[PDB]
Amino acid sequence: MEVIELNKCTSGQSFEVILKPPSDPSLEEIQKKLEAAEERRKYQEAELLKHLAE
Amino acid sequence: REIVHIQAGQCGNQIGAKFWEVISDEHGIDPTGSYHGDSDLQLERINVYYNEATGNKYVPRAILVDLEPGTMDSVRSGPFGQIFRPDNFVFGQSGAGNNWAKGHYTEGAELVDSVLDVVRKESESCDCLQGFQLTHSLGGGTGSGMGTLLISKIREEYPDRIMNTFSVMPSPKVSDTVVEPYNATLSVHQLVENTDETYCIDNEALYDICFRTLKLTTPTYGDLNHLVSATMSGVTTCLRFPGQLNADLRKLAVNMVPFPRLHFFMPGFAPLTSRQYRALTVPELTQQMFDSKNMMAACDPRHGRYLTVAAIFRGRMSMKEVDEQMLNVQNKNSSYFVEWIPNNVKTAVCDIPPRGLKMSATFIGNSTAIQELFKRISEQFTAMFRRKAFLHWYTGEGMDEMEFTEAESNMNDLVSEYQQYQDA
Amino acid sequence: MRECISIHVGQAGVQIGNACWELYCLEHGIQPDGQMPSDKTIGGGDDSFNTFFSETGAGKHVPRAVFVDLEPTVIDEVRTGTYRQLFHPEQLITGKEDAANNYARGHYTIGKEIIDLVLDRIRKLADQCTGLQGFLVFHSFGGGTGSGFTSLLMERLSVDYGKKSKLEFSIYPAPQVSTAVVEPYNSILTTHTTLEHSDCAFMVDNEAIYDICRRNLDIERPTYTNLNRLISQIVSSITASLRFDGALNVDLTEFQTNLVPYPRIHFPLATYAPVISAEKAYHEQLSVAEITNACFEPANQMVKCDPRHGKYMACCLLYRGDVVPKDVNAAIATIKTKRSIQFVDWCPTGFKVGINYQPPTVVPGGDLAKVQRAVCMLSNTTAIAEAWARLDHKFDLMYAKRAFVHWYVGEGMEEGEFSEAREDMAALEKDYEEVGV
Amino acid sequence: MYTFVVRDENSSVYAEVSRLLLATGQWKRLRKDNPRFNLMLGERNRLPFGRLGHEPGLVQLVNYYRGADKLCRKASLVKLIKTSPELSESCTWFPESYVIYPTNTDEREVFLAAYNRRREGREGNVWIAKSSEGILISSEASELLDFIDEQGQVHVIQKYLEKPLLLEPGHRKFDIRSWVLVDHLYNIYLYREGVLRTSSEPYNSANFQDKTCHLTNHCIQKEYSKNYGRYEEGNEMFFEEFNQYLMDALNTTLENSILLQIKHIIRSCLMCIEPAISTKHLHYQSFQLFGFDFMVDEELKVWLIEVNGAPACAQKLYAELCQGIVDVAISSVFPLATSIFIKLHH
Ligand SMILES: Nc1nc2c(ncn2[C@@H]2O[C@H](COP(=O)(O)OP(=O)(O)OP(=O)(O)O)[C@@H](O)[C@H]2O)c(=O)[nH]1
Ligand SMILES: O=C(Nc1cccc(Nc2cc(Nc3cccc(C(F)F)c3)ncn2)c1)C1CC1
Ligand SMILES: Nc1nc2c(ncn2[C@@H]2O[C@H](COP(=O)(O)OP(=O)(O)O)[C@@H](O)[C@H]2O)c(=O)[nH]1
Ligand SMILES: [Ca+2]
Ligand SMILES: [Cl-]
Ligand SMILES: [Mg+2]
Ligand SMILES: [Mg+2]
Repeated sequence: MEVIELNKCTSGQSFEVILKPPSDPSLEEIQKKLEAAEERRKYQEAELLKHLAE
Repeated sequence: REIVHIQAGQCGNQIGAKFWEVISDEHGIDPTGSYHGDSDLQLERINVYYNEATGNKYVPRAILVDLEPGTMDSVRSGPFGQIFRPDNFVFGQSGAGNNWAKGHYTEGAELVDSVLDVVRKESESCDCLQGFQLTHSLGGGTGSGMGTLLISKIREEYPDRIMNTFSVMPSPKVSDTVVEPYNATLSVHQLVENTDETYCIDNEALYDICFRTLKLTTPTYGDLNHLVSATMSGVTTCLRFPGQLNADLRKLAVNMVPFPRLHFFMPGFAPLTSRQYRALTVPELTQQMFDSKNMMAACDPRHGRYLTVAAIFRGRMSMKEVDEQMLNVQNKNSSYFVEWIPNNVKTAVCDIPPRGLKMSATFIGNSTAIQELFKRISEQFTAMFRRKAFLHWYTGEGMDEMEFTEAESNMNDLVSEYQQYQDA
Repeated sequence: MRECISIHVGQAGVQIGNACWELYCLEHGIQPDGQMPSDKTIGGGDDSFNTFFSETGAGKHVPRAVFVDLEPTVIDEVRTGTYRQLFHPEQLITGKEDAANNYARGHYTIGKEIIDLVLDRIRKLADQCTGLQGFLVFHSFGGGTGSGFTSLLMERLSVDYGKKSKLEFSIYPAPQVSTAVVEPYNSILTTHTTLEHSDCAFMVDNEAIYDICRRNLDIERPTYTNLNRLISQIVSSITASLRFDGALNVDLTEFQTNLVPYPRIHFPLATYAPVISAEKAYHEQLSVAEITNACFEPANQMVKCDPRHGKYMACCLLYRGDVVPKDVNAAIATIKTKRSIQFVDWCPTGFKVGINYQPPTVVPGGDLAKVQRAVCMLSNTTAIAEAWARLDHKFDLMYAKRAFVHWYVGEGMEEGEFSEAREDMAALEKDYEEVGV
Repeated sequence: MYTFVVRDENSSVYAEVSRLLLATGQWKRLRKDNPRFNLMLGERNRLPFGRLGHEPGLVQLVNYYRGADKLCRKASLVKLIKTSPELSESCTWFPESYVIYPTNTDEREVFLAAYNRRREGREGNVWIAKSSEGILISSEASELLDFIDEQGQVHVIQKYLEKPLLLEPGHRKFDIRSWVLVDHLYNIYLYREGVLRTSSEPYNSANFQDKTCHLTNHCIQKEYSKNYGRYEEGNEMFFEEFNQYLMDALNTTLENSILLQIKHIIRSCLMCIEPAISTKHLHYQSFQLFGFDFMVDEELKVWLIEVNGAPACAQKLYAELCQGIVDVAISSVFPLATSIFIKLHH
C-alpha cells in the first residue's frame, strides 16, 4: 500500500493510494430534425382544420 | 395565467352562477366586485379568473350564453348578478326547446358568432390565456347542442389552448324530457373529440347524494347545484391560490389523460356538506374522498380500474399523514389501479380551506368505470331509436337519421375503448 | 486559470443553481451584492475562484452562470431574491409557457424558438473567458424543460464548442416528490439524446435525498429547500477542486480521466458523510475512519443501489476539514478488510484522494450541522445501473400500452424516437452488465 | 393486511408458504407483476433485486439473498473456499477440489502437481467430476479431463470419498441434508429435522461406474436401483432412526458424532459470506432457505459437498418447515394478530 503523487499546499493535500495493480451531428443535421418535426406538426394542424371545414 | 369561463343554457348558467358565487366568496369579493378579505393570498392569483377593471374592481372572465333570456335575467337579478360584465350576456329569444338540433344547427348557429366575438374580446386582453371552461348540461338544447357547437368553434380558433367542460349528464330519476338520451348522445360524440377534460356530473348521483346522505327528502335543482359548485371550487382551488404546485391547466391535462378520447373524469367531494361541526381526521377525509358514495358520476369505481387519479386536499393538516393515507389507499387496493401506469395517483394541497370547513378533499378519477355512464345513456337511446321515436323534433330541423346512427356507434366505440383498458 | 460556465435548465436546475451559488458565495466570502473583501486584485484575477466568478470594475464578483426556464415564475424568484444583484439580467432567460412535463414540448416545439437566445447569452459569457474549459449543466430528468430543452442545448453546445467538456448534474425522478406520471418517458428520452454529448454526469435520485433528509435530518416531509441545500453541499464538494488550490481534479478533463474510463459508463455515484441535524443537541464528532466507512453505506448514496454486486472502475475521496493522509490510509486499509470492494480487472484497485483543510460551509439557519470533517466519495461502480433498470422498467410498462404517447407525437416527435431511446438504454444496461459481472 | 407475490411456481416449499400465508386471513396475493407488495417470493434466475426497496410506504422482504449463489454453485463454492481466509485452502472439512474449464482461471496444471504426488506416495487416488447427470469417478486423470472436455461447462473435480461410513444392514452409502433458514437479521437457523438420502446397493470399491453405490441422489436411486425401498421408505431415513442406529451400532449419538461438525460448517460458510450478502442496512430485506449436503466418512468426520439455494423439502416435513419459515422469516418482519430451529452462533 504505497502513497504516490503527494502534493501539499496551504489549502490542502492530495495523493493516490494503489492497493493492488491492474490484474456528434452537424448544425444543419439538427436544424433539419427540428424543422422536420415542425412539418409533422403543421401537417397535423392542417388535417385538423380540413376536418373542421368538413 | 388566464382562464376563460363560459356557461351555456339553463343548467349551465345556474351551476355557473353558483360557481362564481362560491369562488368569489373564497377570494373575498362582494356582489359588487370589490375586494374585502384579509389575506393577500386571495389576490395573488385573482387574475386567473377575474379581470382587473378600473377602481381595482374584479370582473369574472365569464361569458353567459342562452337561446332564451329567462335564466340569464334570473342570473342578473340574483345574489352575485351584478358582478358580471353586462356586455358578456349573449342571448337569443326563442329558446331551443330541449332540442340538440336547435342548439347546434339552427338557432344556436344564429347566435354563435356573437358569442365568439365576446370570447375573442376576452382572449385578446389576456397575457397568457391557458384555456377555457364550459358549464352546461348535455340533456337540454342550448347547453348540449350550442355548447358543443361553441366548443368546436373555439377549438378551430384556439387549437392550442386547453378545453375543459363541467358537464351535467341526464338521469331519468331527474329528468326534464324524454329526448335527453338523444341530446346527450350527440353531445358525447362532440365531447370525445374536442375537449381536453370533461367532468362527468351525473344528475342521478347528485340526487342520490342529496337524498341518502344529506337527508334532503325532496331535493331541488338548488340542492344539486350546491354540490356542483362545491366540487368545481375544489377542482379549481389549485389554479386559484398560490402553493408549492404552480398549478395550470395543461399539466393536469397531460398527466391525467393517457389516451386522447379517454378524458372523462369521475369527480367527488369530501366531507359532504349540506345547506355538522365534527372535525375530520386525515384518514377520514381520505377514506371518504375515495368512497363511491362521494362521487358525482353514478359509476362503481370497483367495477373498473383507475387509470389516473388527482387528489386535492384543502386546509391545514400534516403532509406526512396525507402522504401515508394516500399510500395506504393505493397499497391496500392496488388491484383497482392499472399497474401499467406507475404511480398514477398524484396529490396536491391547498392551504386555504373552503367556506365553513377546516379540512376538505376533492377527487378527480379517470377510471374505466365511467363506461357505465355511457352504457346507460346508450341503452336509453336505443330504447327509443330502435322505434325512431321522437326523431321528428330533429329531422324537422334538418338532421338525418344517419347522424343518430353515427353518434350511437361512436359512443359504443368509446365504451369498447374503456373496456380494452379495463382488461389489459 | 480556465473558466467554467454553469447552465441551470428548468425548475430543478434553477433552484439547485440557487442553492449552489448561495453556498459558493458563503465559501469564498462573497456577499450578496457581489463584493469580495478578500480579493485584493480588484477588477480582475486568475485565482482559483475566478473559475466560477468574473470581476467588474466596482469589484463585483459575478457568477459564470446562465439560468434557463421556459416559464418565468422560478427565475423571477431569482430576479427578486437575496442574490438579485449577483447576476446580470442577460444571464436569466425565461419563456412564456413551459413544456408541460412533455419532453417533445421542450425539445422541439417550445425549445426551437428559444435555443438561439440561449446560445447567444452563453456566447456572451464565453467571450469573457480567456481559456474556457466547458460547462456544468444542472437539470431534472422529469420536467419537460429539464429533459427536452437540456438535450437540445447539449446538442447545440457540442456543435458550437466541440473541444470543451460538459458535465451534468442530473436529478432522477422520485415519485414521493414528483408531480407528473410521464417522468420515465422524459428521463429515457433525454438520457438517450444527451448520452454522447455528456462527458460525466452526476445523478442524484430524489428518493435518496428525501430519505437522507428524513433519517439523518429528522425532517418529516422534506421540501425542495431541504433537498436543495443538501444537494448543494454535495455539488460544492464535487466542484471545490475547481474553485480552490489543489492538484486533484483541477480541470473538467480530469473528472473524465479519473472517473470515466469507458465514455458510455459515465455516471459516477456520489456518497456523502456526515449529514447531521443542526437540531441535534449532543453530537459526537465522527472520525476519518467513521466517515470514510460511511461512504460504503448505501444509506448515504445519492442513488440507492448496492456497490457490492457490481464492480468499481474508479474511486475518488474528497475530504473537507481536519483530515491528513495517514488517517485516510489507515481507514482505507481497515475498510478493505471488512468490505466487498472489487474492481474491474483492467483497473488498479486504488483511491485518488483530495483533502481541503477548510471544513464544510453550512448555510445559517439551514438543516445541516457544522462538522469538523466531511467527505464525498465518487465511485464509478456498475451498481448504479440499478437505477437504469428501474427507470427502463417503468418506461416499458407505459410504452407497452402507448400510454401518453399522443402527447409527444402531437408536438412533432415520432413514435420511433421512443423505442430508439429505449434501445439505447438497453445497450447501456448491457454495457454495465458486461463490465460488472 | 400484508401483500405478497409469487414468481416461482415450481417451488414446492414456497407453494406451501403461499398457501399458509393465505389461510392466515391477513396476507393477500397480488398478480406477479404488481409492484405494491410486502413479500416477493421470487424466481431462481435473474431475480430483479434492483427493483426492491423503492416502493414508498411499503416494507419489502424477499425470499432470496442477492449474492448467495457464490455459495450455491460448485465452481463458485470451490473458489470461495480456496480464496476466503476464513475457510482456507487448508480446509479440514471440504474435499480437495479443483476448478477446471473445458478446452473450448483454470486449475488443472495445479491439479496434476497434487494428483501425481497422490499416485507416487501410493495413496488412494479416486476423483469425481461434476458441474452445477454427467459424473465420472475414475482413478487416473486422462479419463477425468477427457470427459470434462467432452462437455462445454465449467467443472470441478473433487477427491472422491473412497472410505465412506456405510449403513448396516446394507453396506450402503448416504448423504445428510440439513435445511437452514437465514432471516433478515442474519440469524442462522438450522432445522431440527434433517434427512438421510441413502443408497440401496452395497458400496463396490472396485469399478467406479456402477452409479447406484456412489451416487445418493433420490432420482438415480428410485429409477435404476435394485432395492429401492427395502430398508427405509423412499431411501429416506430420518434423524431418530439414525440416532438410534448410531447409539446401537457405534455407541455415539447424532449430536456429538455428526451434528457439531454440521453446525460448525454451516455457521462457518454463512458467517464467511455475511459481509457480502447481509441486508442489515439495506433498503430491502432478504431471507433465504438453504439446503446443505454432507457426507460422513468411516472415522465419523463430516464433509460438505454442496450448498443448494432453492432446496426441496422432505414430504414428511413440508408442513412443519414451511410453518417455521412463516414464523421466523416472514412474521418477524410482518407481525400478525419450543422452536423448530436451533440458532447457530459463537
Ligand atoms: N431535488 C430537486 N428536485 C426538483 C426540484 N424541482 C423539481 N424537481 C424534480 O424535477 C422533476 C420535475 O421537473 P422540473 O424541473 O420541475 O421540470 P421543468 O424542467 O421545469 O420543465 P417544465 O415541465 O417545462 O415545467 C420532478 O421529478 C421533481 O421532483 C428541486 O428544486 N430540487
Ligand atoms: O385544472 C383544473 N384542476 C387542477 C387540479 C390540480 C392541479 C392542476 N394543475 C397542475 C397539475 C400538475 N400535476 C398533477 C398531475 C396529476 C394530478 C395532480 C393532482 F395534484 F391534482 C397534479 N402540475 C401542474 N399543474 C389542475 C380544473 C380544470 C379546472
Ligand atoms: N344539476 C342540474 N341539472 C339541471 C339544472 N337545470 C336543468 N338540468 C338538467 O339539464 C337537462 C335540461 O337541460 P337545460 O339546461 O334546461 O337545457 P338548456 O337550457 O336548453 O341548455 C335535464 O337533464 C335536467 O335534468 C340544474 O339547475 N342543475
Ligand atoms: Ca481577483
Ligand atoms: Cl471548440
Ligand atoms: Mg330546461
Ligand atoms: Mg417549469
